[PDB]
Amino acid sequence: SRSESSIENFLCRAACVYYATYTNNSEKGYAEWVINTRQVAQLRRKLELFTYLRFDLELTFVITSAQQPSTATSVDAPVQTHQIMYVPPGGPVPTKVTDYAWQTSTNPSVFWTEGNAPPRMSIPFISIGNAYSCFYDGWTGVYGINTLNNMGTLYMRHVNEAGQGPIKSTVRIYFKPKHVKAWVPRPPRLCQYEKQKNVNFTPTGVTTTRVGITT
Amino acid sequence: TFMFCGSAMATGKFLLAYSPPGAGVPKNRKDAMLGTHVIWDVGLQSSCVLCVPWISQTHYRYVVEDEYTAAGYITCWYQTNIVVPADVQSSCDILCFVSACNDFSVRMLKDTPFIR
Amino acid sequence: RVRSITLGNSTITTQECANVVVGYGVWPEYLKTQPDVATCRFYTLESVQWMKNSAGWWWKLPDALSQMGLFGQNMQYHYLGRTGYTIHVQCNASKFHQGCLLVVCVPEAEMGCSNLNNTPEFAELSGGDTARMFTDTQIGETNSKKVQTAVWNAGMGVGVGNLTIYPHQWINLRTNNSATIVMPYINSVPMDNMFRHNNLTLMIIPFVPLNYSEGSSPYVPITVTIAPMCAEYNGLRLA
Amino acid sequence: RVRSITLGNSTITTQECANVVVGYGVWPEYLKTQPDVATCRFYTLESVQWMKNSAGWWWKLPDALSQMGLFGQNMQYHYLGRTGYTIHVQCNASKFHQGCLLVVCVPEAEMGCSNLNNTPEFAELSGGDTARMFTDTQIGETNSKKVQTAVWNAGMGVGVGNLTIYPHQWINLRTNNSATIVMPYINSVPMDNMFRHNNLTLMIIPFVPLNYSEGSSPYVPITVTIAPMCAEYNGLRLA
Repeated sequence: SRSESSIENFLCRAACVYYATYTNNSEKGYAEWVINTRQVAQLRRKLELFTYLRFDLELTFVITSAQQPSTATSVDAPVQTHQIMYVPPGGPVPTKVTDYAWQTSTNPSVFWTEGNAPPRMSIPFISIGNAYSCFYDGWTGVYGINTLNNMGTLYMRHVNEAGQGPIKSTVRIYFKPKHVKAWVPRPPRLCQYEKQKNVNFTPTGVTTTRVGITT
Repeated sequence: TFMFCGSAMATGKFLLAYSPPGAGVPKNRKDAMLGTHVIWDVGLQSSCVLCVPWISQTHYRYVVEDEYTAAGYITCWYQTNIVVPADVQSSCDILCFVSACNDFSVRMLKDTPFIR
Repeated sequence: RVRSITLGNSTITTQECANVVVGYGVWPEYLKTQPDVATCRFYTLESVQWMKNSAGWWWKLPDALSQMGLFGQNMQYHYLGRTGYTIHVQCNASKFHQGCLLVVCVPEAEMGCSNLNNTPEFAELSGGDTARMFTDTQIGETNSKKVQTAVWNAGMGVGVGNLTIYPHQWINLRTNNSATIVMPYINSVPMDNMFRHNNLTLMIIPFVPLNYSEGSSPYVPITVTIAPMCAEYNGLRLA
Repeated sequence: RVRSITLGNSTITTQECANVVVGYGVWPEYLKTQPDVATCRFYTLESVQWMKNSAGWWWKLPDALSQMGLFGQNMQYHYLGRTGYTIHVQCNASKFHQGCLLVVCVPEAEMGCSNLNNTPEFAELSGGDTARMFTDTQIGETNSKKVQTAVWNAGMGVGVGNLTIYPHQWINLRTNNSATIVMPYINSVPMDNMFRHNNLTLMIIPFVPLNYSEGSSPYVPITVTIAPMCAEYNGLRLA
């Protein structure tokens, strides 16, 4: 039963990659995440077993809210609706809760209200190249960036206006590669990751040590 | 023809480069390699044979003697050092042999300049 | 038996029964715009001297042949190109010398920097025809833009003993002295700019250090010969 | 009708019904060692300005294309070579301009010197891409190494009206404005060194001077376009 060691069964697992909070009375109460696979070390190491990858994206959002302190004699906030906007690479990006970018028709968005099943959206392989690259030995100049790996950005905000009390919401983004194809195996990462942007490392031993060659 | 006459345990590489007439002689191993050349490994072969091409001013026959004319050169360079085991002499010698290879011909018999 | 191979105006000799490692089971082929066949020749780089304290050498591929004849000329002429390679590595050693070499070609060998916040500069990442040497010590962090050249991490933060996953050949002096690796074109795009991206990195790392008795030659030359295969570039004319 | 001719990465336009003069009834062909087809392209030299006082212009062939792309590159690279030519001469004039030109290609146009005891220097015999001009006056003998450029002798001590024996075409502004001469390879040897011997000399001599009324353009540009044909050089490899 070698089926569980296939590329699909190895990489097609949902994982929480990003976590953020946003309140509804700040003008800045919006969460953003540039989609990248280097956020989580465990997922980064599993993807870096290969050089070139091609996969689809399935995103599931777990949004929960919590009541913040207020002075109102009575608070009776209705059900909250949230907007999750996906900005494709090169699309307009918001800087405030009230911004035109939130209404761009070419920026697909999901409107979801609390109490239902969590929202879910899928993004396909959107690179002008033929595959994503986990390693790039060259310059774009910055070494090893390869801007052909841009996957877009996600934005989240409250749709409802603020009522008689603030509401703070937290969003958990779940990331799942689908229909994955991998090329050019590479040695597993041995040194601890130091920076999210580069492969920099501090030299470490090859393995754990024993007392002598004869144990 | 070049014959390596070192010990059977000596190893090394030589770059034999041919410069066509007009082109200058190489000044470095790199320049020699960028031109027409053969890498000669004495550890694998004891002899190397090169047949330099005719290449003349569409003259078919050319003068035996010459005057400040494009000549064409053959040169040899150390690709690697001579690797030798213990108790084996590193200093060796090479012998060169010459002969006519392709359709050689002569014309207009004359007196040899070597006699008084 | 000795086999002589001539490519263009260059010729080299190899042991007839030498084993060739094909990179990933794929031979270099043409893109299924403008090819060049005068580049199809052997480029013998400068030989390096394997010593007792040698840690290793590496050469970035496109860059190593950037100052060699028409291939370099084509590199500055055309903006885009793609090519495979055939790499010959040969050692000249006697039967009184001992040592083991790993000859591996790493695709997209992105290397780290000694300073964790910066990235290595081009000069430290590649020396063109000149070889870059690994170090058996750890480069200090004070250094700002040098490659972390500790051999046991191979400059990539991985176990050096795991480099065998990449197309490779072992050179055990008591058994063999030459290696031949045929590397196809590997990229995420059909064609790329050869001056800003090094597709391949050839590495030679001594796993067993060179040893010899007094009197023997205190060095073993290593010769690298690279022949571009199925090279082709972008067109420059109208439609 | 207009016919467009493209050679390599260059294209020119000619009147469809233009008459081509083949040199001696023989088209350029290959020697019955190494050919080059990237040289097969049009080389448009700098245009010259035909004026009222113009005496004539000439260009030595191999030399004129000595600083043009691969053809010049091949000239310094290879020691020996041979080639034919196709020469296009075009004038841009209106119907209000009058004049007659002789366009002749002279094989082995050896030229005399103003000083009877010396020979002309290379600079005076050829200007490369730049044109050399004839003179309606006689160059003084005091001059030591200049060409005797009196037009009526054509610098060869012959009657200029007898130049029609060489492959030629007349350009009468009232009738035609272009000339096309196809010149084969002509030499006493199958191949020759291109830097020390000018096989061909193209001459343009106004037999009837350019004339026009006030208001018209005081010049008529003459454009020379040369396309080497069936070029081949000596090999550079072993046997």
